[PDB]
Amino acid sequence: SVQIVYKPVDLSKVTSKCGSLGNIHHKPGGGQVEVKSEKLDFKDRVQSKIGSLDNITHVPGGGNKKIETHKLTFR
Amino acid sequence: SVQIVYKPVDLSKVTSKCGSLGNIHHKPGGGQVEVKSEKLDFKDRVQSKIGSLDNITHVPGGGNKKIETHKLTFR
Amino acid sequence: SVQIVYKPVDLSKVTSKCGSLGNIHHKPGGGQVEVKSEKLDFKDRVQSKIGSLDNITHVPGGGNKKIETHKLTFR
Amino acid sequence: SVQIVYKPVDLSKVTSKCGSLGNIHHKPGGGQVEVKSEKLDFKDRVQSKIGSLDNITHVPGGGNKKIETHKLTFR
Amino acid sequence: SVQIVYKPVDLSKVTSKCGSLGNIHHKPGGGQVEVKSEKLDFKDRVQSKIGSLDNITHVPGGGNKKIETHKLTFR
Amino acid sequence: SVQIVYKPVDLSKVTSKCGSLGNIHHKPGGGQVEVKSEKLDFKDRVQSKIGSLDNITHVPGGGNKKIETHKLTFR
Ligand SMILES: Nc1c(F)ccc2cnc(-n3ccc4ccncc43)cc12
Ligand SMILES: Nc1c(F)ccc2cnc(-n3ccc4ccncc43)cc12
Ligand SMILES: Nc1c(F)ccc2cnc(-n3ccc4ccncc43)cc12
Ligand SMILES: Nc1c(F)ccc2cnc(-n3ccc4ccncc43)cc12
Ligand SMILES: Nc1c(F)ccc2cnc(-n3ccc4ccncc43)cc12
Ligand SMILES: Nc1c(F)ccc2cnc(-n3ccc4ccncc43)cc12
Repeated sequence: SVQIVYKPVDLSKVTSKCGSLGNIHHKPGGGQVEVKSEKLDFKDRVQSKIGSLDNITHVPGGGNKKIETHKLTFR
Repeated sequence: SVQIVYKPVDLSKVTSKCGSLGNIHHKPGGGQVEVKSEKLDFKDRVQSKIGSLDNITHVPGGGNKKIETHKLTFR
Repeated sequence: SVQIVYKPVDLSKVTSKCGSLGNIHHKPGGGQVEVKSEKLDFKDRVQSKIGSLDNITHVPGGGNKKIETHKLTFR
Repeated sequence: SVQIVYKPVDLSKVTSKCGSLGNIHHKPGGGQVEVKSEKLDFKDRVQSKIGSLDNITHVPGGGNKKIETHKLTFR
Repeated sequence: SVQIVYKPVDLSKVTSKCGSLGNIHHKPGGGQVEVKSEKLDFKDRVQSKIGSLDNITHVPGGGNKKIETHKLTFR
Repeated sequence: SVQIVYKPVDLSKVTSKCGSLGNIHHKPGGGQVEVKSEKLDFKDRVQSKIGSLDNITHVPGGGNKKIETHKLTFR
């Protein structure tokens, strides 16, 4: 006989407080990018960037993350 | 005989407070990008960027994330 | 005999408060992009960008995310 | 009695030969300029440029110059 | 009694030959410029540039110069 | 008695020959400039540049110069 009981209990807090958030300046001075390739072959589950001059300002008021995997395998 | 009981309990909080959010300046000075290729072959589940000059200002008032995966496999 | 009971309980909060959100300036100074290719072959589930000069201002008042996957497989 | 005999002689050549002139690429990636002032006071014979993002391609087939000043002053 | 005789003789050559002129690439990656002032006072014979991001391609087939002054002063 | 005889003689050559001129690449990677001032006072015969991010490609097929001052003063 097999009995499997899977009862995780989660009471977690992920939390932040900020009084104020601001006066943020992102002022990048350009630039130059060159890429040479011949053949690209991309297959299962690829994340790729080639030849980029990207500027990102990311200012979340919270920006909190919780990541949670439950896996049960029986054979 | 097999009994499998799967009862995860989740009371999670992902939370934030901000009193004010602002005064954000994103002012990029241009730039230059060149890419050369001959052949691109992309198959299953490819995320790709080639030859980009992208500017992003992302300012969510919260921007909080919960990611929660439940997998039960019986063979 | 097999009994499988799958009863996840979820009371999750994903939440945010912002008193004010604003005074955001996105002012990009142009730029230049060149891409050369000969052949593009894209098959299942491809997300692709080629030769881009994109400006994005994304300011959600919340922008909170919950992603929740339940998979039960019986073979 | 005073005699002034001002007789300059000039058989100068300013000259060029070019067999072919070309394949010229001027390809600038943008940029960003900011100038702050409160007061400008410009008087006689002022040449001024303030806050400029200027692109010039100048390709004369000759572009040769002769500058020649003659000045006789008597008091 | 005074005699002034002023007879410069000029047979000068300023000269060039080029068989071909070309394949010139001017390709600048942007940039960022900021200038702060309060008061500018410019008087006689001022040549001025303030806050500039200038790109120049100058390709004269000759571009030869002769500059020449002939001053006679009698008091 | 005064006799002043001014007879300069000039037979000179300034000269160049080039078989071919080319394959020139000027490719600058941007950059950043900040200047702070309060008062500028400019008077007779001033040549000035303040806060610049300038790119110059200068390719004369000749580019030869002759500068020539003749001056005579009498009292
Ligand atoms: N999620 C993505 C794709 F689907 C494809 C290409 C990517 C390239 N880059 C990032 N990336 C994230 C954070 C970071 C920081 C610095 N550089 C790069 C970064 C994420 C990608
Ligand atoms: N979600 C996406 C696609 F479907 C295809 C291409 C992508 C390229 N890039 C990102 N990416 C995310 C964050 C980050 C940060 C820096 N660079 C790159 C980034 C995401 C992509
Ligand atoms: N969802 C998409 C498509 F269906 C196809 C192409 C894409 C390229 N890019 C992004 N992307 C997202 C975030 C980010 C950040 C930076 N660069 C790139 C990004 C998303 C894409
Ligand atoms: N002739 C002019 C005016 F009447 C007033 C302003 C000027 C500003 N600049 C130039 N100038 C010439 C060549 C060069 C090269 C680089 N930067 C600047 C230049 C000339 C002007
Ligand atoms: N002729 C002019 C004006 F009437 C007023 C401003 C000027 C600023 N600059 C130049 N200039 C010439 C050659 C060079 C090279 C580099 N930087 C600057 C230059 C010339 C000017
Ligand atoms: N002719 C000019 C003006 F009337 C006013 C400003 C100037 C600033 N700069 C130059 N200049 C020439 C050659 C060089 C090389 C490097 N830097 C600077 C240069 C020339 C000017």
